This record gives sequence, C-alpha cells and structure tokens, in this order.
Amino acid sequence: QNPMRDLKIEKLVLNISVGESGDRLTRASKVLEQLSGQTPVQSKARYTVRTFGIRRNEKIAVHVTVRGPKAEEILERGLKVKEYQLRDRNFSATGNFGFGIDEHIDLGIKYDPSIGIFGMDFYVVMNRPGARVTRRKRCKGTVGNSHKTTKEDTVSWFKQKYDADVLDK
Amino acid sequence: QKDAKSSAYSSRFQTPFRRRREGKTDYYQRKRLVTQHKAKYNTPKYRLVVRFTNKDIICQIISSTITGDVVLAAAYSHELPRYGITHGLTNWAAAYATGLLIARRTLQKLGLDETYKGVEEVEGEYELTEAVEDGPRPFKVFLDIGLQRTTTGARVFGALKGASDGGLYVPHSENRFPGWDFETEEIDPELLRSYIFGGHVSQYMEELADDDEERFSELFKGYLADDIDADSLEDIYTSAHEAIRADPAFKPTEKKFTKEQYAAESKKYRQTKLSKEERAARVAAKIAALAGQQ
Amino acid sequence: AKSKNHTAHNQTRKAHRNGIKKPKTYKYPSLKGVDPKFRRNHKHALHGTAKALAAAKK
Amino acid sequence: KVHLVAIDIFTGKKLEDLSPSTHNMEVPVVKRNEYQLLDIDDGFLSLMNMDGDTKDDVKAPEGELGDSLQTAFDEGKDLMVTIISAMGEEAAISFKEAARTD
Amino acid sequence: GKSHGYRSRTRYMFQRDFRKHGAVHLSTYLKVYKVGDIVDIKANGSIQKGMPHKFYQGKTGVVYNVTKSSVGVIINKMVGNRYLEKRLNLRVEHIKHSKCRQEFLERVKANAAKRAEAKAQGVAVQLKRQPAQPRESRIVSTEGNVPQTLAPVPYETFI
Amino acid sequence: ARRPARCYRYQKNKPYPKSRYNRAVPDSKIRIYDLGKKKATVDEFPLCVHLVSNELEQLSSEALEAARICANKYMTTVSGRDAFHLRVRVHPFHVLRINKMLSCAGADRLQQGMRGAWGKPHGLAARVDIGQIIFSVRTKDSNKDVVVEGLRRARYKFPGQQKIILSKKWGFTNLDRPEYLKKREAGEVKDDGAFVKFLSKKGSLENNIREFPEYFAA
RNA sequence: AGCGCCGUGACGCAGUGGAAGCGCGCAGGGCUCAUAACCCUGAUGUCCUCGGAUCGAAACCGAGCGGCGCUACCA
RNA sequence: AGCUCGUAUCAGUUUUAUGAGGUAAAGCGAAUGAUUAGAGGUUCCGGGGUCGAAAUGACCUUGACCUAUUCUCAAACUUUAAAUAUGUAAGAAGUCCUUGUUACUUAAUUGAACGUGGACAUUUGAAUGAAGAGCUUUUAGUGGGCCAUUUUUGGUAAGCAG
RNA sequence: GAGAACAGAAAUCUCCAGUAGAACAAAAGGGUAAAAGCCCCCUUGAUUUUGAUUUUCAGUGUGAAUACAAACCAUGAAAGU
RNA sequence: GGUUGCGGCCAUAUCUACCAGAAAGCACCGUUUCCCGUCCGAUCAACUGUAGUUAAGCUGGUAAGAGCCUGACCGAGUAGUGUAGUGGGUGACCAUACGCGAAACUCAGGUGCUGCAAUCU
Repeated sequence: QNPMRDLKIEKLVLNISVGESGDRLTRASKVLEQLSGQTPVQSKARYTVRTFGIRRNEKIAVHVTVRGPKAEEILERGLKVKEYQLRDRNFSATGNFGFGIDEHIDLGIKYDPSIGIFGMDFYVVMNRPGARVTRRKRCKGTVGNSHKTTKEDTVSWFKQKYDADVLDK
Repeated sequence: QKDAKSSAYSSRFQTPFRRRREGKTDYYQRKRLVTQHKAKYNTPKYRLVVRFTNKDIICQIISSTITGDVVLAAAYSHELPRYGITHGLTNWAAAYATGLLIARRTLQKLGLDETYKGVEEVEGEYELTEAVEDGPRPFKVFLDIGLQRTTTGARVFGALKGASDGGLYVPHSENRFPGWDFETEEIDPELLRSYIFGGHVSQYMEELADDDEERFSELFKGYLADDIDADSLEDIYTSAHEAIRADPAFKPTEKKFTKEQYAAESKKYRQTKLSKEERAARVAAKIAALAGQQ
Repeated sequence: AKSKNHTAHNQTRKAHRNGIKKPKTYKYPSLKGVDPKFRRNHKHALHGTAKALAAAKK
Repeated sequence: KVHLVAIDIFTGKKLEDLSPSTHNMEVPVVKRNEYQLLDIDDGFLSLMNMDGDTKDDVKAPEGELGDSLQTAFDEGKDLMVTIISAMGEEAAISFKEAARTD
Repeated sequence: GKSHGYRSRTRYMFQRDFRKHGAVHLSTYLKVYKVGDIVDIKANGSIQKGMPHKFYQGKTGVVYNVTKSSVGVIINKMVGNRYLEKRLNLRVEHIKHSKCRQEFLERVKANAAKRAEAKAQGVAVQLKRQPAQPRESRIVSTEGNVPQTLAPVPYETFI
Repeated sequence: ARRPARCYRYQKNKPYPKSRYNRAVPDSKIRIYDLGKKKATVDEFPLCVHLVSNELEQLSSEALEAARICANKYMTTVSGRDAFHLRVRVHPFHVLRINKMLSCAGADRLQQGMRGAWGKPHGLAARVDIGQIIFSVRTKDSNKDVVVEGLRRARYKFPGQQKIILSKKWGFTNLDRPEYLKKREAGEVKDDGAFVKFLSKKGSLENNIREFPEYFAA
C-alpha cells in the first residue's frame, strides 16, 4: 500500500550569504525578490571574526522561503541547468537536499548591470503530510519512522521522475 | 547507532504533565484562570471553555475542584440541528449560536432566565449584561480558549458575543470583534451583524454562483440538495435564534443500543496483555527454535 | 591581647531557670494585622447583632 | 609614609608630596578618548566623534609632539589625535595615524 | 567577612526536588484556608515572591488573616527566654495543611458517634486513647512447628 | 627531602582534593599503576593475592612508588616480567599543607608565626581504612610464595600493620573459584583484554545469542 | 619567610578591548673602482607558557616559568 | 517588695498522629569535577610505514571519538539517606443541630466572622508529675573564664589557638 | 550529526535529536522551557496616603523585602499580573 | 469498554523498534473572497465536511528491551548512630549492654489509574 504516503515537496528556500553588509546585500535582496515576486528576509551575525572581517549583528545575509508549483518549477529549472546529474555525496541523510551555484541569471532572469553576479544556496525540503502535526500549536507529535523520509525512497521517486540518474557515491 | 539514547539521560529525565505531553493545555493560563481570591473561600471561578475541532465546536461552562473540573452546561454544533442548522457547523455564526445556547442553558437550569433575558433584537454592538437593581447579579464567567491564537475576528469571540447576548456576564472589550478598524478605534455593527446572519458566506456563495460552477457543485453540495440561498440563510439563522430562546432544554439521544452491548463488542474485539506463563512460553520457544540450533 | 570571641555556653541553663514561657493565649485576640475589609464588615455586623439581641431581649 | 613625585600632565610641572601609606589620597577619573582630526581653523584644534561633529576643542598643544603633528597634518592621511578629560580641562596627549580602511 | 542574609545557608533547603522542578500542581490553589486552621510551612523555591524565612521552613502554625493570593500565619519563636508570636504573610504554594489535625477531627466525630451509641444503650464507652499496653498470655502449639535448635556460626573471613 | 610521614600519617583533617578551588598542586612521583603481563587473561592467572590494611591512615605517593618498585623488582628479578600482573588500588587525591617557616637563626624578626596559619600544598597522599586493599596481584600457585614475598617487601616499606591475604576469588573478579569453573565449562563468559564480559539473564536475548553461543548449544 | 613590580621584532623602549609605534639593526636598488656615509625602497614581533571571563585581548583575572625590587625594627 | 486567683490558660519528659532537614553512611557500569588500564569498533577521521602512479583502493602501527567494562575519589558533587536533635495536635475558648447580624462575598439565605436557643459529662477526649498557677515593679553583681566525654576547624604537634 | 557555491575547523540556510548541558547586568548558589530565556507590541505601578509584618534584633533604628486597604493607572480578549 | 472536550495524581504514564486498529469520534486533508499575519494561507485567521486515507498523529500489544515504580524470609541487623562503664588496646580503633537502623547490589512483580459532560456497535 501507498494511499497518501506518496512523496512531495514541502518547500524550497533560497539563501545568499553575502560576505559583508551593504549595497551588495541590498542587490542580493533585489535579485531574490525579482525572482520570487515577494520581499526577502535579512539575516544578522552570531559572533565575531576578522578572517572574514566581520562583527556581531552586522547583517551578513538574506533568504526567502517559497512553496508549491512555483517552487517545483524553479526546482526543475535548477535541475535542467544542473544537467539532471547529482551526487549521493551531495545528497543529505534525510532525502532533503540542495545545491549552491553561481550565475543566477541562468534561471531565466532579465539581468541588470547593477546587481552583478551572485552565487546562491538552494535548498529543498520534501515530506509527506503531518507537516503541521509537527509544526502546529495543538496535539504536537513526532512522526512515524514509516512516514519519515530517506535517501533511498526520495532518490527513487526523484529518478523515476525525468528518468534522471545520479552518481554512485 | 543514533537511535539509542543514554541510560543516565533517560533516568534523570523529568516528564511534563499529561496534558502538556499531549499538547493540549497551558497551565500558566489554567492557573491564572482557576485560581481564586482566597477571601471568597468556596465560591468558584466559572470558566467558559471553548475549543475548536475540524467539523465541530465545543463550548462548556466549567468550575474546578480537587478531583476534577466540574461542568454546568454545554453546547454543540452536532446538536444544533434540533434548533435548525444543517451545514456550516464550524463557522462564526454557529459559534455565536452555540454561545447563545450555552447562555440560555445556564440561565434555564438556574432560573436566572426570566430576568436577564439578554438580547433578542441584535445589531452587532458592544454592551455587557449590566446587573438588575435590587435583585440577583448576572452570572460572572471568564473565557478560556486553551492554546488558540487570540486574534481579531475569530469564532471564539463570536461565541463570546453569543454568550453576552444570551445573558452571561463575561468581561471583555470590543477591540477583537471583526469590523474593529485598527487606526480608527471604533467597531462596525453593520459588518458585525452581517457576520451574525451570514455575510461573508453569502459573498462566497454569490461568487461561486457567478464564476465557478464546478466548485459550486463540489462544495455547497448539501445546499444544492436542500435548496438554500443568500436570504434563506439569514431567515434560518433568525428562526434558529428564536428556537434557541424557545426550547434550550437539551433533549439527548436514545443511544440505539445499550452500554454493556457497546462494551461487549469493544471488549470482545479488544487485545489483552501477554501473561507470565505465556511470556515463559515466548522465551522458551525462542530457545527451542533458535538456541536449539534450528 | 586576644579574648574568647563567642560561645552559646550556659545560655540555655540561664533560660531554663525561669525560661521558655508560652505566650498567654486569649479569647478574642488582637485584630491588628487583620484585613480591614473584614474589620469593617465585622464591626458593622457586631453593632447590628448587639442592637438586634438587645431588641430581642429589651 | 610615601614620598610621591608626579608630573602635571596638562602643564608639565613636577609635584612632590608625602603622606602616610594608609591615609586616603584623592584621584580623579582620567579618560583618553581617541578623536579623529579635520581641517584646523584658528588656534583651536578640531576633532570630531563617530556620532557627532561637535567640539571646537582643546586648542593645539604647543609641544614637540604638537609641532610634528602640525607638520603631519600638512601631508594628510586620517589623523586620530588622542586626548584626556581630567576634571574638565581637556588637552591632547598623543596621536595615531591610519593605514587601512580607506 | 561574616555574611548573614535573608537567603543564606539555604542551598539544599530551597532546592526544589528531584524530578519535580518546573511548575506547581493545582491542589495547592484549589485548597481552602480559614482562620484557626493549623498549617505546615515548607517553601517552594520556584516561587520567589511571598517566601518564608529559613527559620520558618518546615514548621507549623495557625491562621489569623486571609487575602487575595496570601494567608496570615502565627508562629511561636524562641528568642532568648520567651516564645514570641510572629505573624507571616505567606503564599499558598508554601502553605499546606496538617494531616495530624485532619485525623484528630476524624477521631473527634467518631468519638461523638460512640457517645451517641452510649446515649442509645448506656454501655461505658471508655473513649480515651491508651498506649500499647503489655500483652496478655496465650498458648503456642507445636504441631508442624517443632523448635529448631540454633547456635552461632564460626568466623569465616569471607574475602 | 620531605617532611616525615609521622607528621602526615593519620586522617586528622577532612578530604582536601584537587579542584577548581586549589588549582595548583605538586604532582606525584608514582605514575604507573599496573605492571607485569596486564594483557593476560582470567583463566591464565587464577591466583589473586592482596595487600590490605588493619590501620586507618594516609599513605603517600612516595611510599606507594617505592613499594611498587620494590615489589616489581622482586618479581621481575626472580620470576620474570610476565609471570604476574600487579595493580595498585589506592589513588592519591588528598593534599597535604605546610606552613613553611624559616631554617635560620634570626628568624624571630620576620617569622610572624601562627598568624597566617593556613599552609600551602607540598604533596599528596591516599586515605585508607580497615580492609581497604592497597595492592593486588594475579599469578599462579608456583609463583605464590615469590609474590607474597614481594608484598612482604612492600609491607616493610609501608608504615603500620598491613596484612597479606590470599582471596577465595579467581583473579580480580568478584567471583570465587568453583563457581567460575562451572561458569567456564558453561558459557556465560567471554574474555576481554584484561576483564571479562558476562551473560545477563536480563535484557537483549538477541545480543546474548549474537554473543555466548555454546552455553545455549550445551 | 611576607608583599609588590616587570617579560613587545635581532636589540633598547612606547602601546589605551575594535586591533601594534619609534630609533637602531637587516635586506634590495642607485652614487663610489670597493666598503662607509649618502639618496630611493621593503620586511620582521607564539606580544614568557597554560586556562578563564569577554562577541573578540598583548592589555582583564587566576596558575606555572624566569629577572628584579621592597620588608627584616624593639629586645 | 509583693499583687490576682486556688489545682489550672502548665512541663529542659514519654507515647499516638503528622510535618521539615540533606550531616553520618552510601554511589560514581547515575549527572558535574578529578582519575587508572585494557579490549572491540568508526577511520569521508590525527600522525603516519608499506603495496603501488594514484584511487572515500588495500594492509600495519600510533593518538582521538563511539560501545559496553574495570580500579580509586569529593568541606565548597549527588539519585538515595538515617541515629540524635526539631515544629504542631491530643477538645469546654470544643463538636453537632436550628437561625440572627453585615456596607464583606456569592448567580443565589450561598459563604465568612461573631452570636441567640438546644443537646453532648463523670474517661470532657493519650501517659506521668504538679513542690501552688499566673503577673508586675525595682535593683545588685556580672559582661577576663577554664576543664572533661562525644562532634570539630587551623596547625607536624602542643598543659596551642578556636 | 547529515548536507548546501565561494565557504575551510569557525561566515549564512534547512532537517533530526537536544530536562537545560545555554540565557537571565555582575560573585556564587538556588529558580525558570507555550517561561522569568530570545524577538515583537504597548506603557512608566520605579506613582500617592500612610499603617501591619519578616530579617539582622534590644524584637530599637538603618537597609532590603513580604501581604493588604483607600486612590489613580498601565497591559491583556479576559481571568489576572 | 472505545472516542472527544475540561481535568486530579504528574513516567506503572517516559524513550526506542515494529504489529494491529470493526464502527464512531478525533486527525490527516480540500480552498484563499471575507476578518487577520507572515519572506511565504508552512504557523495563525476565514470557508466547506465536499474530493479521498486510517499511511502519519492518536489508542492498544509485543520486547528474557533501556528507563520508572513496588516487594523480599536478598545483602544486612552490615555501614552509621543515641545512652553507660576506673571496658580492651601504645595508639589509631574495637568489643559488650540498653536502643534506632541505611544505601549500592541480588532476586520477584508491575508498565497508568480515575472524576465531570457528550458520543460510539
């Protein structure tokens, strides 16, 4: 049986970790909202080091969290730029995954000379239902190990879609 | 490997309380609500508990003792159909109606109902059940919403307005009933009365009827079967207010069967714990099968 | 020139000579420290009941 | 008892005193402040803070440190002069120059 | 220096308990308290308002006054050569009842029941308690119960 | 070059260990605690011989160290380095304080005496009782009188009246000989490098049968 | 015995929680037939060792290691 | 110096019942801190030695980490936890029944506090003893203390200091 | 722990475990997990009248704190605080 | 007896790994116009109860399970301790009399009970 333990996506998220604060961070935010259609959320520091040249609360980053048909469309577009070929070494221990890239305009973007070039960190959260059974206020619970997700079932579903293979290890 | 916690951790572990393990109460709020001014020694603190499932609402009048909480009244979307609502048993209006129902139930069972009648002609305004002169004061009750998000425009405050119109002295403020314009701190009684008699639901019915007939068939299917529309719903809500004020006296079911028959089927079909001798049989079977070297 | 700094020696003998007398308990104790709401209502109630009993047996 | 010999800092004048080691002697609450330096008007030195451009301040200490600083200002390059504020008679005491973060 | 403060030498005393940290249960609040009630005092360190002093930790007293979230308690206290009445405005998280008093009241109403039965029949109650009196004779048999003769065991080191 | 053990013998004062309060001690001279063929096994060395105490005193790391050397010297000289396993069984955590005065004639003028009595550390020590074992060894009956001679020498190095005892036990186990042997012709044991793992009657049958198979295949 | 100070490039001496200064010394080029001097340039500091607090210290607080200083009187 | 009363509105005590403690002792395959020694593993895994061009390829050794084990400890660690000491109750100022007061409280003659009227005696609410029980006034001297058992701090120790 | 370009042991993001091993101005000890911690919103009950009580204790004072009364307020849907 | 809501005691109730779940109730789930809030209708607000599934949550059972709780004619009257002795011992310490009496360990058992209201073959 497989009534509704069939797999799907929970969310896509897009992160950009700018080296410092400033016009660079504003431009990264502009890129993310131009793609997403929705305003982004900045990200502050945690502590201090000079090797990167940073301090506490210095506005290092930005990200966005998106869902649904738009998310999976962006995902499969990421896959076709990524030539439908990936790594079990890249793949995580849960079935969730992602990849960090350069040349963001490849996703079908009307480039502007101001923004320059920025690399990104895409991440993908797949699941089955019970998402709110863990993330609500009432009757909270930790899901069953059957309903949990894993490397093997997630990659098998992801491979039989597109018939797109990955590497051995 | 990772699926094995430590003996010392699991030993020194302190559980929470039961309802907190089940994710159902906030003892902060429960303490603040049931705890009582100790100059008023045995006189209780009457909560109006409200809770929200999918496909039902619960509203109860509750007090607190040492063995367990104790109930006076109740109200249920799944017994509203006596008084004349068939569909939309989780909406703002049914919540209001349940509040009205539990109010009339309390004042009926305590004889406080002839005086402090409440409100029948409704317009959607803020007013509390101010006491009579030289007579008994109205019933003082405090809302308990458990874990539910206090937010402007909720069926919980709808139920609250139902109680306050039904004749319960609940203290509150008009700054969370829908129509409460944020910047201009005044309530809108016409929008509130519209939500009473079904404004937003009728808007949804109207839009589905003008554009999306396939969804108009998928849902409101009972309204198609019963031939309901955007004036009938107001009329039935009004007549249902009248029926609630008429006969709130809780005729319950007949149960179709008996207690020990329900229990007979459940106990028959039930499981049971594997006793000491058959535990010995289990370990002995493992021995004779596997430690007997196949 | 140092000295004996402290000791509780012989203090309990001194006490238990004529010592650890219980406080005298009284009917109708002090109503100081008691809640004035209760004091006020209690005052008016006792005034009323004194009047009432004298009128019942005048 | 302690003999003390100390230099007046805003003036440069020696001060020797003596008093028992256990008796109380007063101390002020000296502070250095590291102020940056801009274009010098008439004799008043001109120092700004990170959150304020105020302080038509401590008036150009005439010492050999001061003259070298006067010469140093002619060739520029961010000049952070340090001062002190003991008992409200402010004066410049030392200095540092930038090399990065242009 | 010598340090003698309101919460000095109190570590293990206002230690909450093992596996009972966090909040408080509800019978502490739903119970009732009136003037003349005898009550115990143990302090709940999780409620840092309304506390008693460590002298009054683990003690017993009588009520004289009752307010919103608090209760008056009288205690007698040795100070030199007298017992002083000391009045405390404590919280019910730190209060609890005295089961000695509870069992005493139960014995009282049962004594009244015995006096009622002796009003019904006149049969010489002998109400007062009496200690464990010395016991009376009896005859122990021997059938299936012969006496086993015992004697000591020699000393073996057992290491 | 130390002050005498007669000055630091009895348990006159409470346990003063190393902690976050002292933080600064002079380390021991003993550093080895197990000697001989420690990687021997349980049935390999059956005899276990002890050194226990009938006093109640403190024993210094210096005495432990010298006694270790004397006993190990005797055994490794006469019966060889791999005919025994020696194990000390008391660790010195206690610490010993000294109010360091002067060693001159004319110290009167700057000594200051008992003002400032709290002394600084200058060593360590153990704390033992009745029956608390000091040394133990595991070897064979051929090596018996040899090893008890070694423990005899260690007695001669330690203060107080200490006794030697041949236990009723098989090695450093808490088990006695015939019960160990019935267990070993049975199958509840599985030797480690030094100690042994047992079969529980509690817990995972699957792990026991993953282990200890022959006892089930009796 | 008791108390206090100090440890910064090869050397001497400054150094203030946002992050190392000067002089000498050293190296390279040019003048000189060659070195010196001279003119144009550049570099080098676990800031005794360990731990701690701090978002982060050479600095701030313990441990140790080293070099010193001050006490040492009335008998 | 007395004063008000006359066997009790008491007790350096026991018993019954109920509380509170975290010291002795105990534990460290239980948390924190310290500590001894092995084995068995994981090397995308620290240092490497080898097979080889190298390969998350293969082997061997050696420090980590993980697994279960073992030995020793804690005045300023602890799950546990005494003995001795310690609070309170053992009724008449009490218990029950009925209804009076009130501006307090309750949805409410509901509840609280203090009362009216009535009932509950010889065992009127465990033991033992009570040499009278309670209460005030005024004033002397004293405010250098030492010794013993048991517990204990500093110190090697002391007819030492505490 | 398992991943995600630059990005490594340490930059930012996501999932799982996480009884507190963090944080609560500081010394140390208690206390706290839909909070007393972190963020957000609104405020000035850090207000007035004075009494009672605890601790040190002579049952004196100072300091600190506790629980009420009469007012006026804040915050919250409200109990409440 | 099962389920839901409000609970009392707050692990016999927890944790891990599976197995099962008649009916009913819960739940998963479907939708964004309305009040409302988010980077995002994921949380929360609102609408239907229709499309569907008992897979997850939830409930119960298994585990010579870890953990927790109880009992022992298990250790052990041991360790410790009150009172007495012109008791022993060089001393540390120990024995005796009248008394109280542990913890670790070993073994045996157990794995939530129950109140108010509504509901279910």
